[PDB]
Amino acid sequence: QVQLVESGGGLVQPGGSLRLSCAISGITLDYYAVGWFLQAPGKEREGISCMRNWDGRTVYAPSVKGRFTISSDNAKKMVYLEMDNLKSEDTGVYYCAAGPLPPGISCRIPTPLGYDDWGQGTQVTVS
Amino acid sequence: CPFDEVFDATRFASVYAWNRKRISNCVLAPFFTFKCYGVSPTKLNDLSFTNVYADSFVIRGDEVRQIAPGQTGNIADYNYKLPDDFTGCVIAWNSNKLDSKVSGNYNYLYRLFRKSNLKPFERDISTEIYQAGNKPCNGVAGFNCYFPLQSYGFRPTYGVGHQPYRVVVLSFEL
Amino acid sequence: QVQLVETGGDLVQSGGSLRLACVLSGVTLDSYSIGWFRQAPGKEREGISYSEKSSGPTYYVDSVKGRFTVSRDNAKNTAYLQMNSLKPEDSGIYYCAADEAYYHEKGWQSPLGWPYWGQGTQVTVSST
Repeated sequence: QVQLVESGGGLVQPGGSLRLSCAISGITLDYYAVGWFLQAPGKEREGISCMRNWDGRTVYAPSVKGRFTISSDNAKKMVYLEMDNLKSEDTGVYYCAAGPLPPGISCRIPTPLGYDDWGQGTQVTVS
Repeated sequence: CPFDEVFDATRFASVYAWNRKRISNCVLAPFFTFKCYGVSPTKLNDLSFTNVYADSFVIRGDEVRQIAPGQTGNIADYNYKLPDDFTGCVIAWNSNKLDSKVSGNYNYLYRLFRKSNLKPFERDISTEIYQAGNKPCNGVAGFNCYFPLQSYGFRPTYGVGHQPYRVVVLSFEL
Repeated sequence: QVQLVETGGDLVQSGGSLRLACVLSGVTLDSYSIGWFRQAPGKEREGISYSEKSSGPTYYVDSVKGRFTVSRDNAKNTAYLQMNSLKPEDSGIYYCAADEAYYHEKGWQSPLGWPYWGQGTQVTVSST
């Protein structure tokens, strides 16, 4: 079965930087998507960045565009989320999710639908 | 009646683009689901009809319950809907050995987003970009702009509820 | 809407008996077919018995044939499952299901076709 385990996170003052990682394993699909979801206090899981595996194309949320960067390694084993210029609005739990995707289709955010495997989550506090 | 062409077909249609075959003027699986609405299955062999329509598609195991009158879910609301007064039978059997690849079988898709629910026996094969936010999409997929179709990506190691299932729905006209 | 509640499970010794009840709520018992299922640890939910609506036939699997019996009480809107001469291999969580469909004799044992389910009741049969 697919396992998505997150690492990184914690407390950071505003304007700082942080990198999360999502160690994926068991995914043998030819076409799938990997995304990062933010569960803010009060709000529900909303996608802020995703990518498809075959060409690496990414789409970001306007809230995080220009500050956050999702990327993958060559071995397709680790998916990172580089957070820059953090602010109070970014505080919450961050999950990485994976799900199938039709060929030649952009990955979907901020919907949680289409992602069948999730991680345990990571608390990121910016204050 | 030429039922062999419907059941023993090499490839089935996606549930969003479900196939219908009209059969008229004519006359088994190991473990399967076979039920009828409006009539007993013992009495269908003794009932004359003018046309019988065979609807065939592929869905997940746990979605078979949605192929029935008065149900809801992604399949019943966005792909294949039966009327409340449905008179017919529903047949579904496991096809994991045929429609599952280790790298993922991408032959079968379902509609994941739609602005409204389907009327009974309505088919929607469009691929217009679905607008989830307040801003228009202009045919460009992205944030709050979804491609409405989604792949199952069947793998042979999935659970029984996630394995692909071939479904046949028989409607009767007389 | 349709609602199922199974009760009656209890710890019983080998060779004993137990009566399971499934109370239908919101709809009429005569207009629904009732099916009983059990789930052993690590195994899937497997069918045991089938009671067709409108005085239809009753079907049982070979493992419980002659020892299990299904009945209906339209006054109490409740379907029963009488289990006699139990064995430790009969243990597990027992569910009831409901469906307005007329099933085939060999097409009801799968749980995937039933839309309405209860919540289960544990039946433990100690060995000797």
